[PDB]
Amino acid sequence: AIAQLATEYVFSDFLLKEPTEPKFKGLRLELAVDKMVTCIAVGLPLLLISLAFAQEISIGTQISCFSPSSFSWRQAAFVDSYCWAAVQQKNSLQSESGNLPLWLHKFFPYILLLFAILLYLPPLFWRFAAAPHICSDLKFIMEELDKVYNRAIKAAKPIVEQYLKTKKNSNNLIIKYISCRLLTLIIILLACIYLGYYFSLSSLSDEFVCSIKSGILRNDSTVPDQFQCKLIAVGIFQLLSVINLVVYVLLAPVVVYTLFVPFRQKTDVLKVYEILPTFDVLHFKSEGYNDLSLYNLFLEENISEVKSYKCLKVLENIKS
Amino acid sequence: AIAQLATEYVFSDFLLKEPTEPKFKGLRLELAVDKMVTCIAVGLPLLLISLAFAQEISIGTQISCFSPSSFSWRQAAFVDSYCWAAVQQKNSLQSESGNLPLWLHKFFPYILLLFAILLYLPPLFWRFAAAPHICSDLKFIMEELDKVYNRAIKAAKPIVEQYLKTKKNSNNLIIKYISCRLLTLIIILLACIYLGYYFSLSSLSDEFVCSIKSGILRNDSTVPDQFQCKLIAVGIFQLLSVINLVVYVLLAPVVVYTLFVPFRQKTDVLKVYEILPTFDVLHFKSEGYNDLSLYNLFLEENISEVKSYKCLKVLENIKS
Amino acid sequence: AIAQLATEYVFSDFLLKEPTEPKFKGLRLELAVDKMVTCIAVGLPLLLISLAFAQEISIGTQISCFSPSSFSWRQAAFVDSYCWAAVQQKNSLQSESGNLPLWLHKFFPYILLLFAILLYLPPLFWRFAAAPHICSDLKFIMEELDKVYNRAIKAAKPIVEQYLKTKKNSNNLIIKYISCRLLTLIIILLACIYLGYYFSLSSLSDEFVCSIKSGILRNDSTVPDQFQCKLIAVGIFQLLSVINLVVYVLLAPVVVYTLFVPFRQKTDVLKVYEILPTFDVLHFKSEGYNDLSLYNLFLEENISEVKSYKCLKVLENIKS
Amino acid sequence: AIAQLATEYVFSDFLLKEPTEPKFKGLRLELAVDKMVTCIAVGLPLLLISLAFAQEISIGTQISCFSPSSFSWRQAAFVDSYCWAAVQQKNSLQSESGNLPLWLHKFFPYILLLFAILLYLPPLFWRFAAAPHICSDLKFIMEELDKVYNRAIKAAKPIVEQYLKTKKNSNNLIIKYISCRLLTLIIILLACIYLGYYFSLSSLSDEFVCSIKSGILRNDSTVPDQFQCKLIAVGIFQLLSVINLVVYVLLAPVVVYTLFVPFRQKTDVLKVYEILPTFDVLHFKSEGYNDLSLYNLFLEENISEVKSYKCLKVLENIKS
Repeated sequence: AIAQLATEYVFSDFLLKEPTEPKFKGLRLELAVDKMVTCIAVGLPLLLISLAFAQEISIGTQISCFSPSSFSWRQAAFVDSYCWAAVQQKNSLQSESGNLPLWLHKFFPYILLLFAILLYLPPLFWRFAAAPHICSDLKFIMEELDKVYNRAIKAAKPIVEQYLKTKKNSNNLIIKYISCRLLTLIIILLACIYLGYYFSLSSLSDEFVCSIKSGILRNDSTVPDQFQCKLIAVGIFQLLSVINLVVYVLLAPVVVYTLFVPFRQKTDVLKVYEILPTFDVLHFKSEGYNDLSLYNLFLEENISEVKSYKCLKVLENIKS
Repeated sequence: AIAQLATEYVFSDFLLKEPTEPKFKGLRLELAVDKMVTCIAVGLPLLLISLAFAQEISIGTQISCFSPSSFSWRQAAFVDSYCWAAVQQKNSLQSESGNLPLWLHKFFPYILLLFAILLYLPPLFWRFAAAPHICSDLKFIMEELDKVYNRAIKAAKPIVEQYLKTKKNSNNLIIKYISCRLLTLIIILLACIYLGYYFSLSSLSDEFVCSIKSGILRNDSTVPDQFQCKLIAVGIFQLLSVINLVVYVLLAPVVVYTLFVPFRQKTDVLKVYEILPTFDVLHFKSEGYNDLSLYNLFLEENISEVKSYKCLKVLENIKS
Repeated sequence: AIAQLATEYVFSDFLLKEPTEPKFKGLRLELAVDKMVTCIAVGLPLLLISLAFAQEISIGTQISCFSPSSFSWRQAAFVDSYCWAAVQQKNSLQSESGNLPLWLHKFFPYILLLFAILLYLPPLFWRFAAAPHICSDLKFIMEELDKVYNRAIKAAKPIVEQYLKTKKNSNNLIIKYISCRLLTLIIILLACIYLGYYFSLSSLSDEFVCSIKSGILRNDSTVPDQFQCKLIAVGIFQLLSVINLVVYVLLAPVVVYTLFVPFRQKTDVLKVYEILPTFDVLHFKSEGYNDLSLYNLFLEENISEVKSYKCLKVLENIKS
Repeated sequence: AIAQLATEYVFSDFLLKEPTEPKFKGLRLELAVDKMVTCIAVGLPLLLISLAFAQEISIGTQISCFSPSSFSWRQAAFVDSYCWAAVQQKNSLQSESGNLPLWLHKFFPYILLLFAILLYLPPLFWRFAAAPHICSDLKFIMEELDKVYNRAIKAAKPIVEQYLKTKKNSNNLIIKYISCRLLTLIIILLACIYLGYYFSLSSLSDEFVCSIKSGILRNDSTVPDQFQCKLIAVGIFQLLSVINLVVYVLLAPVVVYTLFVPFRQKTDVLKVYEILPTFDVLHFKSEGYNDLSLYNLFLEENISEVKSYKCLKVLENIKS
């Protein structure tokens, strides 16, 4: 049913579930904005595929041909199913809108799944090529900050700074993040163009002329030379196409904004720890397209997990 | 079946289940009134979608056309399924109530799901944009109160007050909560208007004239020029529409009352802790549209979880 | 199948399962008599909905119309399904028992689910508006009694009394319990009246006259002007209606007895603890409609859970 | 399938599973003979309901009417399904065996489920009205015996007796057990009588005369005045009825023997503990219809669970 399909792809952690794996220590290796874009760009095409051909919205089969009244049921069943297979054969289907529009109508669910998988590949590549490096690095910095905070409490009663300085002049990981977003934006635009073209097709194009004339039936003057067939699940296609087109148009600026890594990050995420006597070093140097920008974005995204940071955040917020 | 569908969306934690996630410490980041509104505004449209087209209430298919007796089964099957697809084509369906009412009848389950997802978006946005900030902040205040209470017991045998004062002059989080409720109210009103319009449609409008006359059949004087078709699952639509309309009308004041954040909160939630010698500070300053109002509402909502508060509540309640 | 549906709603904890939630400490916040009433008032309507339209008891579809022998299968399928949709259209169905009885027959499963959900709302409201307050309060009194008993053992080798005195003059929670039972009784009576009216309908009323005469078919003298249709799953409806009517009649006095909160409670539930030297205070003052009556009923319901009470119960029972 | 249905209700803990609930401490609150009677009296009617209408044993639908050859498929489908609904209408079905036998044949699965639920009610009442009292009491006596045994070992290197004496003169719980068995026996006898009457019905009674003559068809001389219909799934009914009848006849003496509570119990279950110097008191006084008899039966049923009893049992068994 439509409602329970909606519960499967929406209202539940379809792919936004936390990585319940005993190697990440409960961390998240994809940002909230990236997770939202991936879930929407994947969940929607799969949801529309399910909704287009679900029950309670579609009657009968996909295609139906008007066979003559003298045909039996099996002869008409042959005609209907022949013309469904007689879409990829040029010497047939004398349609008034060309051969391409009928190709898209037959394989529209396949095309929706095609770029749904393509959109999911960069997130999958990021989780298997760069995410473990982020998890390994973040698992050390967070522990190091806890040790510094504990030592500061002992004192009251800069290895990370050197590490971050080294990572500034090594753009090995930021380029991978930029590329993954860039391919995701490109595939979204390609899907945006295709849906716009599909929605622009004339509605009076699903129907086409058909003829069972090949071999034996060719020299048998007992069947009509032209059959009227119609691809029925097409009006639903042109309704979900524009819905997916609108969402992708709205989602494209989000990916474009995500591309500007240095703009998103702020250069005071670790400024909270500069008041500790043990630290006593500057944690901010500059900005730009470098791995440090990616680390700051990742750190800021899940910095509240450690208990030490929140206590420092409260202490430095009392400035009234 | 209807009963087990009811068990799926009602009588169980469809979306009101606690966030069993190892990052919230068992806290709840959405209030009881907000959770109830979200569950009803989402569960009901999905329940009505399932009930409208479930078995044991619907016979046959969605549409049926009265083909002439001279037509075969496959010809009549073509006619019935053609006219189902011949609803989005203007040069057909000479209905007596216009083109729009047949559009709504065909895609009524789609429209119900459309604003069901739209109503769920603000709760989803709140849980991924502002809920972690609430969880991070509440996890520190509750621990701080426990430490103060433990220190008070040691003494017998104001960092939070400064923190709350700072949060009064920063309306960064309350505006997000107000906006999320405002969009939820707007979508409810939009759904309220649409259901009222749909229920106001004349019942003698699902049936429409149909004609298979396009291309080959156009110059073939063998089929009747007018077919009588009927959208059958329409009377059920106009029954669940008014049911959803009534609930949304009843649910609208709840969202309106939820909008008035300062009115809902009380300015003595932390007054219980003012008797401790270590605290010895005022926890109440004033009211208004500020983050402090949201924090007080969130704190009061789940203040009984900590064991320290209940003991203080019992101690201060003995005033007879 | 009927048997496995019975196992789903009966013979298992459909909604009487314990609240396996890490916030109640294994306590029960609804009494045995209230749980039994809620389970019966909810399980039975859902069971009857499943049994009425399950397989092995129903043949074919819900409605069948006697089409003339000259009609094809699809024409007869149109007639049967048209008249099923032609029940909510006044200018048709010239029945001999009126328009209302056919409305109830078509939507009888919907009506059964309607008050099944309505009956479940007060228990749901009680579990989300007053149950956490009971759990928070009972979790403190039971711990306090254990501490008093432990102190008494130390002595051998009245904060609660003051708390209960304060709760006597605050009828904030008992009114909510009285209201929830009152609405449950009202909905039961409303369901009792409806089932009695439905069972009183003449059995010779499911069948009705039908006519496919609207638009094109109106000026086409080829189809009969009157069709004989019958709502078939009606005799089963009038059998389960009286079964649900009998149970609700038997269940109504149970809710009425549950309303009398002061009568149910006994004023010696905490009298067992009065022998301890540390307690040495009276735990019983009077009765009436107050929160103390509700607390005593809740305490007595699950007082054997604590190990201290049972030992005191055995000690004070040796009076032969 | 039949085999997997058998695995569902037989060969598995359908309702004999242990109460996996964190409030019983692994104890069993229903005796082996009572559990066996409840499982058989419930599992068998549900098994027969599944087997009667399962696939691979039934062909087609429940009822079939011999329509004239001039009728179309839909007309014959109307006739077959009308007469299935035309069983609860007196002015029809001129059967040669009366109106009652056709009522039972149509609703035989409903009647099997009716007393299947009725038989399960006393066990359900016992588990929610008297079982927690037994669990609370048995959880204290067993712990007390362990403490006495531990103290006896310390001595080598009568609170329960007083408690049992008090429970002799309080028949508050035994009457509930006697009543539950008595209603179970009565319902078994009522089911025994009904099955005997149903099996005694003549096999030449499922078939009956039918007539679609009401309203429009009444003054239409085109259809035959008498249709021959047959309730087909009736011979299977009279086979499972006698099978259930035989089992209930065999099961009735077991319930009758279970009624004699004092006869079943033995007055030396706690005699094993009389050799301990700390105990040094008599644990046996007399017999009769009292709560002590029920406690002894419950204690003897699960006395081997405690490790102390088995060691005493071995020690006192060395008398050769």
